[PDB]
Amino acid sequence: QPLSPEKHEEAEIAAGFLSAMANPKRLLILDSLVKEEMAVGALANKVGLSQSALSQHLSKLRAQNLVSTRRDAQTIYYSSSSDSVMKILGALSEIYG
Amino acid sequence: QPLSPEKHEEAEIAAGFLSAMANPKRLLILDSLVKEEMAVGALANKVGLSQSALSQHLSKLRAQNLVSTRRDAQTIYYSSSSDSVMKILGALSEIYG
DNA sequence: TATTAGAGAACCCTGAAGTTAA
DNA sequence: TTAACTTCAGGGTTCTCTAAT
Repeated sequence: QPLSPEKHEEAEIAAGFLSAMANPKRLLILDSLVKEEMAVGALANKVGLSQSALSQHLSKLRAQNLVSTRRDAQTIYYSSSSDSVMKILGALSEIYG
Repeated sequence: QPLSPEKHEEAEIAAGFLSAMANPKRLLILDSLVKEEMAVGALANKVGLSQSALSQHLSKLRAQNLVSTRRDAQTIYYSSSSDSVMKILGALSEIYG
C-alpha cells in the first residue's frame, strides 16, 4: 500500500539536503570549509572557480544552512559546523577511501 | 595552492553517486529496494510514480550501479545491495532520528 | 562581495511507441 | 493478441557557468 505523505516530505527534506551537496565543486568547498575557515577569494582559487560562480555555490550552501559566515571588515570568512554534512563526508570517504 | 585535478574528479565521482540518489522519490525507491525485491509496477504504486517515470528513475539508479535485478517472465524484480547506498541511508537516518 | 540575466544543458514529468515474454 | 517494462519525444523547470563596452 502506498507510502504515507510524511515519508514523502521527509524524503523531500533529505533530498533537498543531498541536492545541496550533490555537486563536485560544492563537495570540494564543503570539505575545505568543514576543516578550516577561509576567505572567499582564497576558496575560489583553491577549488578553481571564478568569484561569481563560487558566490552562487556558497549561496546554495547557505540556503540549506550548511555553512556559516563571519565578517572582518571587507572580507567574509566561510566555515561549516552542520554535522549533517560531515556525517555525509564521513560516509563518502568510507566509500572511496 | 589550488586543489589537484584528482580531487576534482573524485569529487565528480562522489557527486555523480550522490546526484543519483538526490531526489525524493529516488530515496523512497532506494530504501524500499535496499532490501526487498519488488516488481517495477509495485514500486510505482508505492512511491506514487507512473510506470514510465519510475522506469526512468530506476535507469538513473542503474546508471550509477545502485540496483540489481532479476527476471521472472515479463516481470522485473529490482533490489539494491549497493552498500554505498545504504551507508548514505545510515547517515540519513542518523541525521533525522 | 553578492546579484542578475542569459545560454546551454540536465532534470523530471506526460503520454505515445518499442521490446520482450506468455 | 495481453502484460510488464522500457525507451522515445515533447516540453516545462532547474542547474551552473559567463558577462556585467
